[PDB]
Amino acid sequence: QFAKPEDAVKYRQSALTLMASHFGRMTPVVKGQAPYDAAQIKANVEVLKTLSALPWAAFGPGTEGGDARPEIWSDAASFKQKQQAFQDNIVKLSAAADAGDLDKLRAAFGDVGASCKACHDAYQK
Amino acid sequence: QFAKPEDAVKYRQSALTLMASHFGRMTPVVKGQAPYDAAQIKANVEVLKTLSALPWAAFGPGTEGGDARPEIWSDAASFKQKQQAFQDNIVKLSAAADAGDLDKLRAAFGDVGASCKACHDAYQK
Ligand code: HEC
Ligand code: HEC
Repeated sequence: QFAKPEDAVKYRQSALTLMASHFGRMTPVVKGQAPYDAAQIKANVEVLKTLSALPWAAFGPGTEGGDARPEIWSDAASFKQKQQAFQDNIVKLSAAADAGDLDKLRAAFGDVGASCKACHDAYQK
Repeated sequence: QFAKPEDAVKYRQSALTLMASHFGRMTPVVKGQAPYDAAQIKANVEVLKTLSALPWAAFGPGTEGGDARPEIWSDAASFKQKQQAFQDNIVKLSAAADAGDLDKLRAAFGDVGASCKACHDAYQK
């Protein structure tokens, strides 16, 4: 869907920005600093679910650039495992949000955040 | 969800970028230049649906900035009608995509695009 490789870079950065907002905005809720409204969080995690599937198709072949480390493409398969692991952790977060259980949400949220960091540590400059 | 007003600006620009990609990538399909796969389009329009609800909450009070014209806030209510009209046109597009009818998709797509332009004409610098 990208006319030039920089279009893919702009798309993925935008997706990751939105992901970060939908993930990070829950931090005060998981910490108990903002109230826990189960319906609010369920809705938000549904948006995060959708968003969290979007960046990976914009690291296609030939889309080298941005703050991506070249190893996204030089070890594409390690990168792929890290995206699928992250998405699997999003499934656990969705289940916790659908259950309406703050303890489960806290645990899942930490799992998701660890998965973000693991990919950054290897693939972000 | 924004620590400072510029955070809202970055969020909305990112949402609108993603919206534009999910909308514009269908152009060759509606023009007949790329094949029409009803399941492909149905899935894509579901993503566009989700995305199309996201920018408006990031034009909150006090989030003046970006390439937004000041009138988004000085006539907030005209801006609001234009967002709700755009979202209503997204509903028609979703219905066309769910029906799997290329003629209906073409008509809805044109309706949506006209709604994008109508808002830009009044509110984008
Ligand atoms: C499987 C790999 C991977 C996962 C998982 C991942 N990221 Fe990243 N992230 C990247 C890469 C690669 C970049 C740099 C992209 C670029 O500049 O081309 C990035 C960039 C970003 C950016 C900056 C985008 C910009 O505007 O330039 C943010 C914000 C971000 N990530 C947040 C997150 C959050 C929050 C999570 C987890 C909820 C997450 N990421 C999970 C790989 C990942
Ligand atoms: C109800 C108003 C409204 C509608 C509807 C709307 N836009 Fe916009 N658009 C804006 C405003 C306001 C900006 C500038 C936002 C800013 O810079 O703060 C903008 C900016 C953009 C940008 C640039 C974002 C960036 O990276 O800075 C793109 C791309 C875009 N719009 C595409 C679209 C498409 C495609 C549609 C329809 C599918 C659409 N817009 C519908 C109001 C709207």
